[PDB]
Amino acid sequence: KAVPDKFQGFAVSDPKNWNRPKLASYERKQINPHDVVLKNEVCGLCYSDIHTLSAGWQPLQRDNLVVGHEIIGEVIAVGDEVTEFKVGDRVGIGAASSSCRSCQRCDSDNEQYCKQGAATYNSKDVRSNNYVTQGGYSSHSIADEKFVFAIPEDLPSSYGAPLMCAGITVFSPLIRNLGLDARGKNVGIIGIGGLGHLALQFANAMGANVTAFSRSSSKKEQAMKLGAHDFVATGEDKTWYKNYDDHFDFILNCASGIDGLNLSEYLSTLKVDKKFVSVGLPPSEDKFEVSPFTFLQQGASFGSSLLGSKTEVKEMLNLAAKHNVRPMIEEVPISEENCAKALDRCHAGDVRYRFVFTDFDKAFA
Amino acid sequence: KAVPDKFQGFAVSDPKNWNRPKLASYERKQINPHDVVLKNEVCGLCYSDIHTLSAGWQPLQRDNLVVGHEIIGEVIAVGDEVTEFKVGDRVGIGAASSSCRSCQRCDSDNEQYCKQGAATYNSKDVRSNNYVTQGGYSSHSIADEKFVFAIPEDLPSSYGAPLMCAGITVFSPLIRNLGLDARGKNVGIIGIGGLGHLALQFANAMGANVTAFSRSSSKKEQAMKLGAHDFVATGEDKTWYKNYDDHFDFILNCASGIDGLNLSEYLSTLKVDKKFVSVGLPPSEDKFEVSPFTFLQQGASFGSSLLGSKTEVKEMLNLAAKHNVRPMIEEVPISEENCAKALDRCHAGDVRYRFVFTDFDKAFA
Ligand SMILES: NC(=O)C1=CN([C@@H]2O[C@H](COP(=O)(O)OP(=O)(O)OC[C@H]3O[C@@H](n4cnc5c(N)ncnc54)[C@H](OP(=O)(O)O)[C@@H]3O)[C@@H](O)[C@H]2O)C=CC1
Ligand SMILES: [Mg+2]
Ligand SMILES: [Zn+2]
Ligand SMILES: [Zn+2]
Ligand SMILES: [Zn+2]
Repeated sequence: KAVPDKFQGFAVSDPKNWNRPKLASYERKQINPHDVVLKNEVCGLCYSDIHTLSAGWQPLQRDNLVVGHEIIGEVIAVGDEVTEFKVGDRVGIGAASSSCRSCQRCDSDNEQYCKQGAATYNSKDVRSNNYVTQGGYSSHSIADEKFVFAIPEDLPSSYGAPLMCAGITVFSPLIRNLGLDARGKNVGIIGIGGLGHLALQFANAMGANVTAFSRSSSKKEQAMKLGAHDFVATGEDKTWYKNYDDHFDFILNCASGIDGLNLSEYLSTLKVDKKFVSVGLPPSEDKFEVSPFTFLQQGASFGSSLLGSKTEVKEMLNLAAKHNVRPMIEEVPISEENCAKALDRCHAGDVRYRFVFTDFDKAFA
Repeated sequence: KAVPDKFQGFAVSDPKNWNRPKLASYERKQINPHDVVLKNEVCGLCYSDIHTLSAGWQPLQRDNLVVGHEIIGEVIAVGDEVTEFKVGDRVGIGAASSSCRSCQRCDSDNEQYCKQGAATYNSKDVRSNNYVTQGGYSSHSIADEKFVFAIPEDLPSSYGAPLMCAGITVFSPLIRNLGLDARGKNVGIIGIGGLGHLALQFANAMGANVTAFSRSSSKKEQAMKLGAHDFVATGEDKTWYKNYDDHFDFILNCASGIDGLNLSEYLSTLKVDKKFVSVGLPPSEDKFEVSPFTFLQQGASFGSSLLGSKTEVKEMLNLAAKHNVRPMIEEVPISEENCAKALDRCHAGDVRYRFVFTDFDKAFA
């Protein structure tokens, strides 16, 4: 009665039908002693959802897979061991949903890097009898309390939602590599989508000197408004990197692909011993290419970063409220039709800058 | 009259004869205000000498090329603006010999990364009328003051010479990534050869917990003698990484072939947000693919390091003195025959662990 045995969600079984999710009922994950159960209110559309649904990284790990991992909802139940939340709290869930609670990472604000971590969707939870996790395009969500985040009362759910993944995912590497105060440091942000448009704002808020990089200049005016001090359209200014020798303290890639992205040219603009970090994750088949030479010129490193920690989520929300960092969203009532539309438009790149699904009651009640 | 108009060296003009250098005379570089002129005493045999002589990655940039860049010698002359060295001083030269003196990198302990820098051999020196630089298999050497290092009296020349390249090449990434006091830190050193044998000793001297890696156990007893605290034979213990979860603060690849490395195994043993760095690899311009997924689970990074700074060299030498860090060398009177024998063996891996050419007074007029 409090929690139904089955949840409802918009689901896909075949990657050929990645853009045609359909209403499905499915057995819920067990509620473990540290678990929190939400009645979902909103969910953002992350390009990770599309990569997952299209099997561009790996095959779908279950039938009727429900994606979505920028979730805001209300607590309707908690396990007996939950200490951090109570029924009626409005909270958020991002891209990871549980960890082992018994490793050093779990106890030192690296729980998103737990070796036995379970993603919010498409992932086997070994703590829940190998339940393959179900996401947030759904009436309800379950996550371990370490992966459920308090939402400030003044942040409306729709704007709060993309911060649960896009936000924390770009905030984590910026604070880790630049410090909270990034004054004097130059930061490049590649790929001005969901993640990138938030990275511009967060980097600007930290005091950094921000260069926005995009394949074209169509997003220039908005990027400038979002906190970029500098804009480069790499498809138009083909030799841009020649003016940026020894310039960047850090480069953060937020692009969904490898299409217009010459990694060597980016590395050539880093200062000595600085990092290029890709939070962007193209399909598994697609890679960047780059010679030992250009690594050698700079002592530059290439790497990636995954999500962020709960400590970091709290810091990020504080900073966001402080400097008015908010995602630019387009709200869409959840439905088979609207999810199809929104997935297709997101794939087409037609969005400024994040779709957020809303009005869950009309769908699931 | 102080400096001879011509120097003598064992030189090659055809990469087909990479391993059979012949005595030859050549006009010296002009002596610039910050230049230092050495009468050479010893020169270590570095593997990059074989890379260069064989032209495997870059063609010979002059006729009668003289390689060798692990030089110890005695100052016979200085340009009018030198202040740090006086005639009679016993000094050393590594793999870079000059830099622009007018960029941030030169200004800030990164002169080895100067964009207009000149290698100790086979490099056009834009400051010296495009003279193609000549190395230390020779009677004399000329280098810029910032690339000439004072040798402490307690360091014999033959033992000091490999510190000028191998030593700094491995010490720089250690100090840059572990800090100079690396107590409590775990470091992995891959490839126990010319470079790795010094890397073990430096890492141990800095206070680190050192794991030595090689394909077989053949170098294990030696690695243990050189400062390794434990050893992994990756061809014998194929699942070794299972016992090193979340272990390493840094991993340094000491010229082990990246193709022959299973990078993913090493990366899976790093702590969060750490680096796998490679040194001593040929500066090939051939591309190779990189994927963010390779690094994602650890927030890891991959990159390179090139030589090191004079500041770092000074620290390295003090450390070597305090802790008795010293290469294991096989001394070889310089001659055509001995150069051939040593080049052949060094190419083979058949040296324990560095050849040092000696007795220059008998070879040279
Ligand atoms: N590391 C992590 O933990 C997380 C990673 N991600 C990943 O981050 C990436 C971005 O996600 P999100 O911001 O939602 O995606 P969006 O589609 O919202 O934005 C992606 C941006 O990439 C650029 N782009 C689009 N197609 C290509 C292509 N073929 N090649 C290169 N660039 C392209 C566009 O920027 P422009 O028009 O400026 O060129 C676009 O705005 C995805 O790969 C996603 O899987 C997401 C969440 C977390
Ligand atoms: Mg003077
Ligand atoms: Zn993801
Ligand atoms: Zn854990
Ligand atoms: Zn310079």
